[PDB]
Amino acid sequence: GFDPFEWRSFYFPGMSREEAHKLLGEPQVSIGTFLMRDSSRPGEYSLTVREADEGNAVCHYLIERGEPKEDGTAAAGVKIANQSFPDIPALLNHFKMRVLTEASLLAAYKKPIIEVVVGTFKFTGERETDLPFEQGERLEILSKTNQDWWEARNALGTTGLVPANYVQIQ
Repeated sequence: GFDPFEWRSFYFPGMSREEAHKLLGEPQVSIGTFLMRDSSRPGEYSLTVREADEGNAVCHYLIERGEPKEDGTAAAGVKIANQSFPDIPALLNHFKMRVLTEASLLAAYKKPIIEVVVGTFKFTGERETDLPFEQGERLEILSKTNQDWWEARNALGTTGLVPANYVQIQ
């Protein structure tokens, strides 16, 4: 289960092919899990999908944006395969029931959690990549980026850097 209009949630700005291939290759990830990210073709997006456990395990799809209709009445269409779709919701829904190479879109990728912390001090942040949080607030750590700063996710799903020392591991 996934909602093809929350697609903006399964999009990971900044993640490379290789990153996604590594995240989706992990062995506890199930068939039909997928995410979206910047394609390495300038300007485009790609879909990365865990499609089998033996043989080729992860597939990558280029999604090509059309030009919008001059009219000014457009919304550029999106293309994957030879299959065109007036947008992304529709594209993503089509592949719930049809196969990509060996599988079908089933659940959106979430990074798994390696710590539950509760924050011991309000953090307001200094960089746009930081995650602000209140003293007492519960957060899921997903990655220990360096010694003093870790990647965290909050109840609403937003991610960024918190200071290790402003949080208390459970």
